[PDB]
Amino acid sequence: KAVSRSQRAGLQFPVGRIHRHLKSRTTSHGRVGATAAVYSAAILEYLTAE
DNA sequence: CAATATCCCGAGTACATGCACAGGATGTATATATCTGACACGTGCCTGGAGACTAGGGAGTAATCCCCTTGGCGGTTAAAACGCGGGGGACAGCGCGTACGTGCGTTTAAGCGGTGCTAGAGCTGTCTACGACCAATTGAGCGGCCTCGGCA
Repeated sequence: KAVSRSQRAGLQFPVGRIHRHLKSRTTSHGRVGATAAVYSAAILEYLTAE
């Protein structure tokens, strides 16, 4: 049974659709997995203010 | 006080939305990977501190009238409201582009070795530009000479 990384952060937003998005805006180099979990929850958190 | 207007409440009104569904593409999951760069280690520099002194500036004041500020000004239209015109609004279809799929083959990235371009070197080695001073010019205001208009 697969989990989802959204549940391990505790977030409603898609932590793995981000990551794949960031990996397309990246010079020629990679992106840490712990970036998607404070990339998200600093896009959610504008929702629930907007 | 009268009148035009905004506010408010209930009937009646399409479809919008939230949902359930099939299913597909991608997020996950595991194993592997090197290498980014974390971390650790000194190197050596400037950021900072700390003093003595002049001279530039800053702060202060004084005098004052410029400029702002105000009132009162006189003059003409945006607004008000109406009449009044045409124009923005709601349906029928064509086919052309856009998309999308196919197979189109151009070029880049990579790893190769060779080598010359550039960017840190100098006291380079000066000498443009940087003060320093002099000289010219114009303009403005103040005396001074000289015709004429209003008054004895």
